[PDB]
Amino acid sequence: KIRTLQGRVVSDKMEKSIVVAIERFVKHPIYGKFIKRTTKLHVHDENNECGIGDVVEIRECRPLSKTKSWTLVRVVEKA
Amino acid sequence: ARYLGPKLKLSRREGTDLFLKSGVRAIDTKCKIEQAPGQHGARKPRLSDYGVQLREKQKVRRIYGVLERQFRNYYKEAARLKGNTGENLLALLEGRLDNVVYRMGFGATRAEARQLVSHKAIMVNGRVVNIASYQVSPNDVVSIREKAKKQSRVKAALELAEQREKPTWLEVDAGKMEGTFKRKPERSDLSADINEHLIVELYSK
Amino acid sequence: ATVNQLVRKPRARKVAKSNVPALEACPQKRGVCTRVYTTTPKKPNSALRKVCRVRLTNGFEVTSYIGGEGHNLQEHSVILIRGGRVKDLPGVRYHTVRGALDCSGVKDRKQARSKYGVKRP
Amino acid sequence: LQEKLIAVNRVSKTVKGGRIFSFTALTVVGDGNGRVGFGYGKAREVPAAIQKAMEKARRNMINVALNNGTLQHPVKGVHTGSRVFMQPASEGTGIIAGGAMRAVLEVAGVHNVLAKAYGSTNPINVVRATIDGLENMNSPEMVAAKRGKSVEEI
Amino acid sequence: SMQDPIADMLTRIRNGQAANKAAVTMPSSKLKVAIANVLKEEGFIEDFKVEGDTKPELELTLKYFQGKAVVESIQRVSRPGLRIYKRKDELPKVMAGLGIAVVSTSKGVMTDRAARQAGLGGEIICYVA
RNA sequence: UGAUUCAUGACUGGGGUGAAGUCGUAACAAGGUAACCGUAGGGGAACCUGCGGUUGGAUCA
RNA sequence: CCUGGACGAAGACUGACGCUCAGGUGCGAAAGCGUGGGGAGCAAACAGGAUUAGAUACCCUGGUAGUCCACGCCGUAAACGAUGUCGACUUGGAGGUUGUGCGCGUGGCUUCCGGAGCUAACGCGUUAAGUCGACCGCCUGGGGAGUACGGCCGCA
RNA sequence: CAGAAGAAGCACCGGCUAACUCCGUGCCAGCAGCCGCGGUAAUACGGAGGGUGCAAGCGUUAAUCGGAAUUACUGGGCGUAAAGCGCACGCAGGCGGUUUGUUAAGUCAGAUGUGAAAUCCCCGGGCUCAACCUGGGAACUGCAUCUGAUACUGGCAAGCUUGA
RNA sequence: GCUAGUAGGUGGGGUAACGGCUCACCUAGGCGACGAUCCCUAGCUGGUCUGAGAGGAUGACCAGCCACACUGGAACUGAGAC
RNA sequence: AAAAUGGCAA
Ligand SMILES: [K+]
Ligand SMILES: [K+]
Ligand SMILES: [K+]
Ligand SMILES: [K+]
Ligand SMILES: [K+]
Ligand SMILES: [K+]
Ligand SMILES: [K+]
Ligand SMILES: [K+]
Ligand SMILES: [K+]
Ligand SMILES: [K+]
Ligand SMILES: [K+]
Ligand SMILES: [K+]
Ligand SMILES: [K+]
Ligand SMILES: [K+]
Ligand SMILES: [Mg+2]
Ligand SMILES: [Mg+2]
Ligand SMILES: [Mg+2]
Ligand SMILES: [Mg+2]
Ligand SMILES: [Mg+2]
Ligand SMILES: [Mg+2]
Ligand SMILES: [Mg+2]
Ligand SMILES: [Mg+2]
Ligand SMILES: [Mg+2]
Ligand SMILES: [Mg+2]
Ligand SMILES: [Mg+2]
Ligand SMILES: [Mg+2]
Ligand SMILES: [Mg+2]
Ligand SMILES: [Mg+2]
Ligand SMILES: [Mg+2]
Ligand SMILES: [Mg+2]
Ligand SMILES: [Mg+2]
Ligand SMILES: [Mg+2]
Ligand SMILES: [Mg+2]
Ligand SMILES: [Mg+2]
Ligand SMILES: [Mg+2]
Ligand SMILES: [Mg+2]
Ligand SMILES: [Mg+2]
Ligand SMILES: [Mg+2]
Ligand SMILES: [Mg+2]
Ligand SMILES: [Mg+2]
Ligand SMILES: [Mg+2]
Ligand SMILES: [Mg+2]
Ligand SMILES: [Mg+2]
Repeated sequence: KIRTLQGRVVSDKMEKSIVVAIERFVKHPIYGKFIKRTTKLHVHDENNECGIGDVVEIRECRPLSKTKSWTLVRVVEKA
Repeated sequence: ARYLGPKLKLSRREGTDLFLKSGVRAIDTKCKIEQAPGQHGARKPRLSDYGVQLREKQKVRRIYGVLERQFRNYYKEAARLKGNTGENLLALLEGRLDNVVYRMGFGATRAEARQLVSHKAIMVNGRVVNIASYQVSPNDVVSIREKAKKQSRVKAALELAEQREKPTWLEVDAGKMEGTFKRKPERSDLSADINEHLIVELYSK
Repeated sequence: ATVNQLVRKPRARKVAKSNVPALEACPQKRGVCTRVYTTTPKKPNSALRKVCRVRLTNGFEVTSYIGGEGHNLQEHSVILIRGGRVKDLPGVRYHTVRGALDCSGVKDRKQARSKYGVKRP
Repeated sequence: LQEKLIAVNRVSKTVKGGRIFSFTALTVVGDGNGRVGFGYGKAREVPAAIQKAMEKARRNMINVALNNGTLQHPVKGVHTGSRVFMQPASEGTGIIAGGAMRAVLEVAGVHNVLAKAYGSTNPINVVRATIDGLENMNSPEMVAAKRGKSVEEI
Repeated sequence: SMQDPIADMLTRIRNGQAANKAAVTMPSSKLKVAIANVLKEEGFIEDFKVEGDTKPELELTLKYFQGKAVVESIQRVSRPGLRIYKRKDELPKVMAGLGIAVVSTSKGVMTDRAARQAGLGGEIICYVA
């Protein structure tokens, strides 16, 4: 397959670009409680399809800008 | 790197014979074994738990003539080795070439055995070994050098060894003046007077 | 404390400040005696304790105790100091190393000679 | 029975005339086979205090289910401010324990154990915590009986 | 509010044993019944029964060997505030194996010994001794 | 032209330590006006007084 | 007159819609502050009289702010049960108060005592400081100091 | 080959802490990690005799961790010892009754790739022994991917009535 | 609280190569209490010391990686260097 | 009614 991440769109203001929040559940190294951690990625959206609150699948790609190395695969869920 | 002081004082402090003399004569005749050394030796002070542990460790050291650094290393090895640490420790001390030479009867005392080993009068498996701390493996053959066979001390020591109880784990042939270390001595083979648990506890202090 | 509270704010260790700051984590420091004098100890002790004010190579100025019986230290004497406070002398956090640099060993010492810089008779 | 003097303390009460000093003695006695008791005695003179403690200790002995000179399982004991942990150890390990715990364990016939005392290390309370830990230790046979199982099943 | 029904069940057993109650009853759940089965299988409780349909109630019959409760200790391990999961190699041993650890594995709720036999890890529900 | 950090500065604030100094005696007993809390005013000083609050107040024959 | 909450009975209804809560926001005794009123009694300050070695006090005679009202500010108290909120569980006894069913029950709240257990002890003890779970706040030797400095807030 | 010849010191001895007396000194001189010791019978100062511990070292100082469960994840507390915000509402956050299905994120199992060598550990080999050198293994608790498991937790869907 | 090549877009240029790498134009974004920005300190790791462990402390020697070469700056040559 | 004060030592 191809490695993909699923996250919620948090910003769609940029032209052809979106900010996507990826949530990871990680065990705390000392305390051992499972904690939610967030990673935000700038993603390329060619058609400006995605909207804030949408759930999307993204894949890693070549650098497209200073902060963008990920592209939209599909919109899993609309807001 | 060796204790060169009076031997009987050590036995007097321990309160037991450490076999630091040949045993041709009784220790009582040679010294007041019961009394501790020095001016205040007659007084018997109460000994603390630390004191009891210290005295046991010092006794074992004084018997085999091992200084603290080497004895500590033996303890560390015994703890690392699988099985009973205290039993392992006694086995290591027994495995010393010095001790083996004395137990085979080539030396009257462990100190005499030490000089024999040091002065290159002893061979292990047909090779000369002059290291007192050398560890003898099972099935090793310890023999006096042909040059040293003529020495009067060795013959006298063999006679004294006959008087002493014979180690089961050692097979020795007189005249040939060779011996074989058949096996590592069991705890049962060694004296029950020694309390190795005190030493192990002391090193965990 | 709950795990959630510790996640937000982990357990914090103590500062653990040095009692011998003038040494700056060195075993000894060299200094010049600005003043050599006697000071009375705090109660319940009575004595005339020998001390020196010392300007160290690092520029700190401290008081150092002069141990043993008798000394040859004067102003402008170059001494070596080590850590070691004097309980009954407030503000004295260091000892002068006897038998180092200008400081002489204690005279007629037969026991603990190495602590007073005295060569074997 | 092996008897050990754990501690002797001088205590005082004040009277009109002045202070009245007396001595206390904490002792433990054991058979070296899982029977151990502690005694606390008080008297104006030290020997009298020790004798009273020894007499009490002999009548206060309890039974511990030792396994080959070691504990059956890790145990926790608590009395007043004293909290103790004890764990089985291999043969040749020795008694790795603090002083007050050491006396109890030795007379009880525990030859190998790993222990740690937490909280107050007051000897009187430590002895009680230790003995409390040992008394609540469970043998495999007793667990099997309570659970209505065989030891092999357990 | 009630946020750990399993801890509630364990506490009801603990308190009931302390109060020398012959039996303890509680609102039933599938997980609670699964745990009860392990307790009965290991001989910590005499029996269990479920009664009612709309609001089922689980009843556990406690046991005392010699007028002493068989369950000397029972403690929640994994809890909502801090979940505990262990690989098969790291499965806990209670009272040097004299006690049991109840473990939820993909093959169901079982003792640590059973899980170790099946070579399965899981969530450590509770220690029982 | 700002910010920050360090050093230094007539004088000044409070803090600590040190003589068996000087003035009182505020607290601990009902401590001789129960103490204390917040606040306000006053007074060489400890403190005093008002307002509300607390018991971590003694007494009861 | 306008208005908040609690509790009980017997049904109907919704269908986990819950618990906790950093930051935030609101409320918050007394004293105090601002503006405008009011002012009997009481009473910081103040004055005089006593007491005393002194008496800037206690006691006496007076007495202003203040205590009162409207509105705004302040945001603190031994603001205490010196005990965070929510839920479950675990022997009893005597009371108070407030519902309700048929003398006997069954709910809400509350006082005292006490069992196990707990606690350093004192004590707590189904209204837990017992046995557990969820979440938050907080502690880490005594002084220096809840002070300095900086920030924020405040008319002070 | 010749000859015991050429080869022992340092700290400590009031308690903690193994090891005690005499003389000198007399809150002095001094000691001291802590508690403390010293004002005329000092096992605490200084010397000596004796002893204890170490030993080609021994002490002292500096420095790290330990002991310290004394920042407590393992593993602590908060009525009176330090500690419950004066009270409450509430967003973020944490956590959440019960049933079925579904998913398989967490979780669990296996496999694959990687996790340099050295080091550490185990079993061996080589220097007279040891230190040291060295063969093979184990370990590197991790990360990623793939294939499975589905109890628990999470997601999604439909419920249920006991919480509200 | 921070940020105007700032964040994204389009096109041109540039590089061994993707890319605000650069530039023109367009849009107004981007980052931050999961701590941005600022201040202070610091080469990183394999490891090392300590510890029963979990931790804590540390990064000398040996090996891997990075950075620097009187100080500040710059390019040239070259497969590779600033 | 009034009714203050008393070095640190061991
Ligand atoms: K003194
Ligand atoms: K200035
Ligand atoms: K007063
Ligand atoms: K007041
Ligand atoms: K919330
Ligand atoms: K008035
Ligand atoms: K709270
Ligand atoms: K904890
Ligand atoms: K599931
Ligand atoms: K740029
Ligand atoms: K571009
Ligand atoms: K590290
Ligand atoms: K440079
Ligand atoms: K070239
Ligand atoms: Mg050596
Ligand atoms: Mg008074
Ligand atoms: Mg008064
Ligand atoms: Mg009072
Ligand atoms: Mg007044
Ligand atoms: Mg008011
Ligand atoms: Mg007003
Ligand atoms: Mg009036
Ligand atoms: Mg008046
Ligand atoms: Mg307050
Ligand atoms: Mg009130
Ligand atoms: Mg409070
Ligand atoms: Mg609330
Ligand atoms: Mg009560
Ligand atoms: Mg302030
Ligand atoms: Mg001693
Ligand atoms: Mg004298
Ligand atoms: Mg140190
Ligand atoms: Mg720690
Ligand atoms: Mg504590
Ligand atoms: Mg108090
Ligand atoms: Mg308090
Ligand atoms: Mg409160
Ligand atoms: Mg998965
Ligand atoms: Mg490697
Ligand atoms: Mg589910
Ligand atoms: Mg640097
Ligand atoms: Mg530890
Ligand atoms: Mg070129």
